[PDB]
Amino acid sequence: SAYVQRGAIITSDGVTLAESVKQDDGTYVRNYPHDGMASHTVGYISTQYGTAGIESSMNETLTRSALYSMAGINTTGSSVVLTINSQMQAVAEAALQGYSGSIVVMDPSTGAVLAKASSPSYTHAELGTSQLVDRTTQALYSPGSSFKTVTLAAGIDTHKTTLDTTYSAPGTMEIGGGTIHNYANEDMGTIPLREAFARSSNTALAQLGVALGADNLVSYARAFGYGTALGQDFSTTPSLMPNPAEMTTWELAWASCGLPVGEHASPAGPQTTVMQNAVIAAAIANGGVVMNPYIVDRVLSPEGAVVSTTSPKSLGQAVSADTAAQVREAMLGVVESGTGMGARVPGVKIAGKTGTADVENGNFNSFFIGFAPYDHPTLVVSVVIEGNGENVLGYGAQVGGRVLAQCLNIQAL
Repeated sequence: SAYVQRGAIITSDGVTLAESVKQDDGTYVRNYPHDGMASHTVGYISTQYGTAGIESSMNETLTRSALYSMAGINTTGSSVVLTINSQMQAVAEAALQGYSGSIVVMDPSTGAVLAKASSPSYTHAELGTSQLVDRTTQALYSPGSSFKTVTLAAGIDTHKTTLDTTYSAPGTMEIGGGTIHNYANEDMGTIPLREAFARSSNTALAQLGVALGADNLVSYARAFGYGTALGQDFSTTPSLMPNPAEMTTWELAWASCGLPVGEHASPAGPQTTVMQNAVIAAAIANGGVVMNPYIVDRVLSPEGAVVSTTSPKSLGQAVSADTAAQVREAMLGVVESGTGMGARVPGVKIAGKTGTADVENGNFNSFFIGFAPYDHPTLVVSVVIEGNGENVLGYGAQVGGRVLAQCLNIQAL
């Protein structure tokens, strides 16, 4: 079983990330060129460290029986070609230098994952002696205000509000017996929803969440993927919402701003992955149709023939096409005139939603989900930049825009 060659793992643009090399001993050593590129996605099988990535999820595939001397002769492993593009991957990894967190770039029409990066990373060379967490798919975060994309989508789709409906947006407001507050306790007066969303007012969006109710908020979150182990061919931990029946009015108000404050048997929520955030942006960019993301394009036989091809698959329609257009327009506002201006790229219309989530000890995380170009989107990005001690306000947006622009150009060629 070690005299049988393992198939390769290869990017869509033909860059080999994992090979098996025959010894004169007879056995095969696993080799990792460009060691350190997409480590978490490529993965490993380690007694000490466990199993991860494609090496495990596609183990079966990458794989006279009484004669060990003949094991090499018949079997050889079929290879795996990923949807990952090595140049978009490099872009994402460079944008994370110096930060913990993660980036996903995806095609919104199919769910294909074009880049997937987590930091800190590791090399396979180091395994042979935090970094091991895959922060794209296997870490949960409070999404903070990036989850307002779901609140807004739900509000519009149930026909409880429109972008031009006005809301009071005071610095502080009592809801369900607790206080909600805007950033800096900024009183914004009465403003249209599109502006409350662009400026990320908690007090406005909280009122929308309360107007929706717990059943609707959870229901729409689930229709975007919450509760589902996203990925046709990779493992993602599901994003979580509470049991609506257990939620309070104050809890609902904060949940609808992306802050899990609940105390009950079921999980507090929302708690999201970065991958789930990309799936939401994708669904909005793709007329409301949610795609199940996937990272394997196809399988090749040892001789080079296509054994199989992944088909894109939908997880359903989370909001109508009309609703998605309204959400996309609101997202454009975020970047043109609101909290997302740091994601602007001269020459291209970029849309999205930011967030900032305070996690303990003065740590905060900066989020961005977005897509480009605005009119016929072909890319989506999801980012988290972890602050831990450092203030990283707006960093998700700056990283998001930067990644989208460079990836658009690679797309161009």
